[PDB]
Amino acid sequence: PIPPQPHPSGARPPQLPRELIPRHVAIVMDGNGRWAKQRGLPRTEGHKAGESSLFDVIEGALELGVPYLSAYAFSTENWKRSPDEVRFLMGFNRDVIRRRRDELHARGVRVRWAGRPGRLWKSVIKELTEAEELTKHNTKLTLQFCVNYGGRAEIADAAAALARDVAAGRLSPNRVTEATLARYLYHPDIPDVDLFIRSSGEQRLSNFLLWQSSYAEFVFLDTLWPDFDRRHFWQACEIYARRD
Amino acid sequence: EPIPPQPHPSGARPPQLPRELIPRHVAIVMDGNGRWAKQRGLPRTEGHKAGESSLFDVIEGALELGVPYLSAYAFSTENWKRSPDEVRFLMGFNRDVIRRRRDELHARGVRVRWAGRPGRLWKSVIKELTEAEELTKHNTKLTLQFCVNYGGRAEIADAAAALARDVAAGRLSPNRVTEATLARYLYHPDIPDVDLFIRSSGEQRLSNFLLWQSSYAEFVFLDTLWPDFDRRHFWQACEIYARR
Repeated sequence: PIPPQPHPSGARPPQLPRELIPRHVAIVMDGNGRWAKQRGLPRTEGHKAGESSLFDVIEGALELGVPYLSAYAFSTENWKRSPDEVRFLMGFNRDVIRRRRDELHARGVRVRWAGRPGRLWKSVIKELTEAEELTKHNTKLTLQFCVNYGGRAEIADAAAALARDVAAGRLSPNRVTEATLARYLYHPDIPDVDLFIRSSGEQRLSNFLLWQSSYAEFVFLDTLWPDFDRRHFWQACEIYARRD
Repeated sequence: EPIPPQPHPSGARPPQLPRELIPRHVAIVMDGNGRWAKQRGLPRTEGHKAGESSLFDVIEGALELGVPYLSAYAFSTENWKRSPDEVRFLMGFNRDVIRRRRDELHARGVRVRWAGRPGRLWKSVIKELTEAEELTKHNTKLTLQFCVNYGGRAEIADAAAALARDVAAGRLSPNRVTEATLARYLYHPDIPDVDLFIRSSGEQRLSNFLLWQSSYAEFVFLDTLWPDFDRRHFWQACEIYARR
């Protein structure tokens, strides 16, 4: 695997005991809009900046040795936004995956798409699907790239799939437990969230890896997502460690 | 005709908030009983005893302000941090509290709903909870979801299990399983989403409480240890919620 490029600031990963480094970090990447309003830029420029944020945080995860990183790329809540914002976000998240696919393959990043095909463009589904196939043998970092995703939707899809196995006689209805339902999540081999980072001031789960975040530590930072990089990730990991 | 709540000794009055900004459902984790006892050189069990007065004062605060739904995490099934003796005490205690307070609650128009599993709960605990439910079942001023032997994942798994029984019996199609379907099989489907999730102590976690229902909830993390917590802290949390 090609090593991560270090930060322009020359900041280095904190020396933490391996036992206190979170195995799975989840990030809600919010404030792309708010950031643009504050700098008199259009909302689209916030999202553009957010691309570099994610890719820096991925470097931070590789440097520190965090093996699972989940990113809330496109929430089903986005369907409530304007047609023009949704058109931009589809085209953007597609173009980001197409542009950065090869960089991720090289650094040993396994891309897992979590979410529903639903009303996504077929071009978005295609890029995500291909990125999954290309990277499916990598093991250095798993990026759970959550596109058209909701935590309730994932649990409902798990219950639906469980229900099909019950109907077909493959599973008894009296053997339906937490562990049973967990087997039917989108990516059951991905473990629980240890650290849930919410970039901005808004102190909410927002329907993200709901089942998986039940016992997670929450870290609420003030940094809008376009100003977020590996140093804010590292700070959140340090806060996590000090909580032991 | 419900008897009104007793006002606070301090003579503190509920904040004047627009009805639209008062949370419909508040969920509370009651943390710091142990720490509070340690500070006063008392055994951990005395903190829990003190917490009773905290819960009852917060209920008065909910009635004064007009919050119709209040959920309390009285007893988690996963007491993995606690000693066998403290767990044994907490089963008996939550039973004794519901016995001692059911009539006060009946009088103030509080409907008690038990959320949790009969599981390994003593028959005596189930009895007191069940009788409190029956006594109060026509009240409507406040719903107290008293969560005893409860976990968020357990409730979702039990929902999926009940859904699975209906599928096995041919009462329900497995391709008709959606968020709304699964939500009908929760312990109390008529109790709405959590608007405000209050965690009394510094520990910033869901701790597996009303997981499905807290998907879009606002989290408010206070510093107050639970025995020092009363309607004024509840009201502060509702003010923080409104100012959002």
